[PDB]
Amino acid sequence: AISQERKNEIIKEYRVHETDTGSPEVQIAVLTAEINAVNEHLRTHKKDHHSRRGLLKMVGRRRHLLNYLRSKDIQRYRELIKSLGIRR
Amino acid sequence: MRTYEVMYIVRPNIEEDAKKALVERFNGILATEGAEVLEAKDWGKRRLAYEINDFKDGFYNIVRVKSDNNKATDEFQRLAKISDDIIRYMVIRE
Amino acid sequence: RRVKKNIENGVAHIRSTFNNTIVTITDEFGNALSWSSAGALGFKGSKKSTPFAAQMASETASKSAMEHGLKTVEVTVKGPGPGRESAIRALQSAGLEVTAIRDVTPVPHNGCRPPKRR
Amino acid sequence: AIKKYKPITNGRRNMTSLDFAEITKTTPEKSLLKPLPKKAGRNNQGKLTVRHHGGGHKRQYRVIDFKRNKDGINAKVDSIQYDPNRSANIALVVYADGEKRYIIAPKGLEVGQIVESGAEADIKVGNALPLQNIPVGTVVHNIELKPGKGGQIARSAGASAQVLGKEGKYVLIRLRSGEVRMILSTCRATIGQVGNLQHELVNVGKAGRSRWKGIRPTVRGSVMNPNDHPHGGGEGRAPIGRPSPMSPWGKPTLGKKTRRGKKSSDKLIVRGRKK
Amino acid sequence: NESLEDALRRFKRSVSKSGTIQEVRKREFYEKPSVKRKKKSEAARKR
Amino acid sequence: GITHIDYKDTELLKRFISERGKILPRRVTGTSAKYQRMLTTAIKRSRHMALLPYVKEE
RNA sequence: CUUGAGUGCAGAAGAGGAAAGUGGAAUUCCAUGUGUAGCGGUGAAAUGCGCAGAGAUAUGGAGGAACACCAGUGGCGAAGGCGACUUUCUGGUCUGUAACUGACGCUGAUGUGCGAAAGCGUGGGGAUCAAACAGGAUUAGAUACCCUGGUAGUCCACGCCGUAAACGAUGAGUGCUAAGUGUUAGGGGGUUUCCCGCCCCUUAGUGCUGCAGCUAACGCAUUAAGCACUCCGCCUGGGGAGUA
Repeated sequence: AISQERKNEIIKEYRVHETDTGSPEVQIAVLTAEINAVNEHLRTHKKDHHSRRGLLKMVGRRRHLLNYLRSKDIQRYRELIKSLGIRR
Repeated sequence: MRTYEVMYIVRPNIEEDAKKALVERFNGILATEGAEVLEAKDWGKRRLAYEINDFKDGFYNIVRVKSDNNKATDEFQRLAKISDDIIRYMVIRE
Repeated sequence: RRVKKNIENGVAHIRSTFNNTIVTITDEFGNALSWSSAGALGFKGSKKSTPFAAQMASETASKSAMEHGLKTVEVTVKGPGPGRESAIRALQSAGLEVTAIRDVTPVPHNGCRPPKRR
Repeated sequence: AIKKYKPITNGRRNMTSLDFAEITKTTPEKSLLKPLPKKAGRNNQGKLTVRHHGGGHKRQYRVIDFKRNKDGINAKVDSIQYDPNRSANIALVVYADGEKRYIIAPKGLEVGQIVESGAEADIKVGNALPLQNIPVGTVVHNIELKPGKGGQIARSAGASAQVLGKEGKYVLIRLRSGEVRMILSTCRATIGQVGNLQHELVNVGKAGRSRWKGIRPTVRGSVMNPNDHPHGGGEGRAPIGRPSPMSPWGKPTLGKKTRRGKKSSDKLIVRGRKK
Repeated sequence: NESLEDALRRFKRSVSKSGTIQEVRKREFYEKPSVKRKKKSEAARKR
Repeated sequence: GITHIDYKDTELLKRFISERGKILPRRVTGTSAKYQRMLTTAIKRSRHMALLPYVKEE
């Protein structure tokens, strides 16, 4: 969904500074978990009109942020495409 | 974790002994999963505005139970169909 | 009985569509005693619709209702028609002692699909 | 699952099959088997009586404890398995006791599950019991008619019975055949529809399969020379002239009944439609 | 001692006040779900 | 304020229905719209447990 | 670097969706009872039903549908569309805060997916309604209007089809440009002994009236058809023809 507990949990591992709420590694991580959970939601519920809409938008947003990242730094970029294991 | 209210309604024509056994049985159903039976009540012998099956009035009954979201209805509103004495029911949240 | 069921509070069923109105009086439950229809009073077509035809069926069966004997009588009303206020004015003069009048002409709850045309 | 074999030749075109992901094991027991011959439609005398049976694959018999006599005791399933003798799959059991007895496969019965056969048993699949202790609106099978004979009805592939109401005795049912019969209130029964449901939705594909079973070819009547069949004869093709389309021993086919009005079931049946 | 015509009047607002007339008026023949809202989008300024 | 209903305020339910079994709308109440939305739900939930009827025309 | 965008923090509402589960009326039918002679429908009639006892009345049962009043020029939705209730899952939106990132943005060919009703297929169910259809009546004539009935279908799941007056006949985004009046979700201030009463301000949406300006004219006018910018798509007399 997720809980605000796990929401405030994951940031701990992937925040660069403890005040952080941006630092998009945050955003793509949280959102990554969400798109997974909604993926199997959508599995058991094969049809929803809103749901996959939300997924596609989450995704295009995600990759946008990711392109800002690889635009900025690459050592990170590698670091977390092999932490979260995404985009081959 | 969530606050699930709940109702049940039985006939007035049963002997009370059935009502007792069904109470203890019933809440026994609810709290066993890890749900936390919280607050019971007998709203009382109450006249209806509607004849359910052939009757006039009956026993309105309330209990309340707080739990995580996947423990109570799963067996409650199955047995509700099974129990001859049980008439109607209803479940809500906060 | 079962022809001569004798009471003192039956009930009067009435309906008035836009082509006809009929009437019939029974006991509380009830079970039949008598009726009348404007098509049985000789009338036809529009005349089945009149308040006047409602009065005459109301009386002409009401007398058969005091056959076995009855004074009080309650009302049922279906069928919004024009005779549903002249028929009653007839009925008080019929010599009866009515207690209640409750309209039941059911408005359902979005259940069934009516005819289309027109 | 059913499956589209694609055409490579002209005898795999329109055909289908099962796919058999409803099964754990391939090989059955040694112990509960019983051999079986095929008589192929003919009496003790030797005489054929029924036409177009015969000519199959070898097979065997596999016992079932329909009665579920041992009651109250629990058990489980250890496996699902094919049975050629019937359309529907079947499910093994290992009692907590230790015996082993094949029984039917309902819809959605999975390994590790448990079951009983007692009137104390509350309504779940397979838990057999006397029907008296059941509500209305419960799909059930392997029904008795007389008690203790072993269940008989709704035993086919897929769907099954449905209970409609109750006198204290007898007790009613609505059936696959759209009709109704009052039943003893104390008869044993089970819960749940039967398993395999697509057994109808095979397209056999060709004629050899039907022989593999076995079945074997039938013949019409509008070709037979007239000694054998009424519809026979007639030069050119045969527009049948005699009404009441007969059967090869007379006794017509179409419309006409065979249910006789003198059976002891005179008063049990109601609302008979699918015959 | 409320005359049966006065009862006919109490009944007359019993019927006129429960709207027992205009719903049968409204349900007597089919209405497409769009036309009762052209109906109310033209009653949307009359009122 | 601030929770509704469920069955507990009959001297507001009865204030907000007619004799017959129907609803008195927003206008004769003139109440707010969010309580209208909550309350109507509470009515239906209270009729389904038969605390009061769908039509009292008797 | 933050004023753009976005995440956070605290809040708010919602016929938002998909699966599941109950409930009541109401029609049709059936059983039973009462009980006699018409019911039904019409511009006026007949077709139809009726002594095998109809219709009416009354109890009970069946099962399919759609979920009355609330309901609002009300809301939600990107668009189609979304109105019995409850449950499970889930997305989306607005406010105020802001400490975080630090311009990450707009458009978007190609491409890709959603998509009214009708319809096709595998099945299922099938109460009402009614193309087609049968019949009466009407008509100079009536294959039609009108009356009587009745199939497909309407209904569920799964698939397909991919159109419409799919309309605000107004492409997406950014920003400025007089007012006044309402309704919806919020926020903030004041008053009030407590604002529940009320006043004031503001955001967002939502309607109504109307300056400037525009307009061929109708008319739009802070939800622009004004003023300017960026991107896409579209038009070049009509017919032939959205046809080969």
